[PDB]
Amino acid sequence: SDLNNAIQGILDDHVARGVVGVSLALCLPGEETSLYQSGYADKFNKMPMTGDHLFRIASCTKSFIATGLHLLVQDGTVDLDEPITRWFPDLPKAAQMPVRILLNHRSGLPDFETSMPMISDKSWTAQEIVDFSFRHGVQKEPWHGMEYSNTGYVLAGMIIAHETGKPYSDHLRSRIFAPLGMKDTWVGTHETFPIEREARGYMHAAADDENPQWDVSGAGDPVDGVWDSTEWFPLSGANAAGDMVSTPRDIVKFLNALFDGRILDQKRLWEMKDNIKPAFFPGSNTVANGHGLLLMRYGSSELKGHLGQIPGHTSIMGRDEETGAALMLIQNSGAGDFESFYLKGVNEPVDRVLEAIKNSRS
Ligand SMILES: *C(=O)[C@H](N)Cc1ccccc1
Ligand SMILES: [Ba+2]
Ligand SMILES: [Ba+2]
Ligand SMILES: [Ba+2]
Ligand SMILES: [Ba+2]
Ligand SMILES: [Ba+2]
Repeated sequence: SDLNNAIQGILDDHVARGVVGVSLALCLPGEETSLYQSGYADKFNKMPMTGDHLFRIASCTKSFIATGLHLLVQDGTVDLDEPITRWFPDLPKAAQMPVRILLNHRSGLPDFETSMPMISDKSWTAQEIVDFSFRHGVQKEPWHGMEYSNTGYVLAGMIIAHETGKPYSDHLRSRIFAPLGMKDTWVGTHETFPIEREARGYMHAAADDENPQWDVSGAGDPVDGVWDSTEWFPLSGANAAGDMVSTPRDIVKFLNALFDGRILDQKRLWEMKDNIKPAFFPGSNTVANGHGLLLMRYGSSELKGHLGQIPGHTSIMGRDEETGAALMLIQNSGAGDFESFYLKGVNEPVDRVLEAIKNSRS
C-alpha cells in the first residue's frame, strides 16, 4: 500500500540521519501486525536489521511490572491504596506511600540510575539497588509533584516477588508472556536470553551529548564514531525499572491484548491508562501518566505506553486510542544527554508514522 511505502521511507530517512538501525512493529485496527526495519543490527558486520532482532526495552519493562502488580490486585492479595509498610516497614516515609505511588512517579523516592555505573559486570539484588538509591539519591515527600522514579518500580517488583513467592519474572511469564504467545521476550535480571540474537547497541559520540544522564566511565575509545554498548550494563542493575528484552513484534502482542481487555480487567486497566496526572520526562513527548503508562503527545495524536532508554537501545511503545493503532519502534542508536538527537530524536519517526497513519485514514 501507499502507507507501507510512506512508513519504510520514514525509517530510511531516519537511519540516513546517522541512526544505525531501527525496528518497528505496527498494528492497525482490522489488520495483522506489519513489521518494518531499516539500517543495521550490527554496524561493523553490516548485518541487516530484522524483526527477529532482540532489543533491551529499558523502562517499557515498567508497563509489564505495573500489569503484574495490577494482576495481583485482581487476585485480591494487593490493594492499590494500602501503605507499603506492609512490605517495607523500615523504608523512610513508607507510611505516606500507598501501593499506587510506586507506579505513578509521585512517590518522592530517591533514585539510583544517574549514580549507577553503566559499565560493570556487577550483579544486583533488588534490595541492593534500594540501599544504593537512598545512599546516593535525594528523597522528596510523597505526592510532591511528578518526578520520574525507577526505585518505585524496583519496589513494585519486590512486592510481586513477596506476594507470589517466586521472582517477578515467573509471574510476568505465566500471566503475560505465555498466554499471549510471546516467545521472544525475557526478563533480564532473572532469565538468560540469547545474546547472539540481540541487535547491537550503539552510543554515539555526538556533539549534543553535552549532559550525559549516566556514569559511562570505562567506555574506552570509540570506533567509527560509536561505542558498542550492548553489553556495558548488567540488566540486574535496572531490575523492574528496565531489565526486559523483547522484539517490537512481541511488544505489539502485549499492547493489543492489554488495550483489548484480555490481560487486565476493566478497573485495573482504567487505573493504568485513565487515572492520570501530569508527567514530565526530559526530552520526551510525555505530558501525563497513569499507573504503568505514560501519555506521550505527538501533535494531534497521543500514545499511551512508555519510552525506554538503556545505553545503545532507544524505544517508544504505545497505543493510539483515537485510531486503535499499536506500535513499538526501537533504534539501536543512543547517547547520554536527554536532549541529544540520538535519544530525543527517536520521537520524530514515531510522530511521522502517526501522521502517515492519520493521512491514510482521511
Ligand atoms: C528507562 O528507560 C530507564 N532508563 C531504565 C533504567 C536503565 C538503567 C538503570 C535503571 C533504569
Ligand atoms: Ba559535560
Ligand atoms: Ba559488562
Ligand atoms: Ba486529537
Ligand atoms: Ba482530544
Ligand atoms: Ba488523505
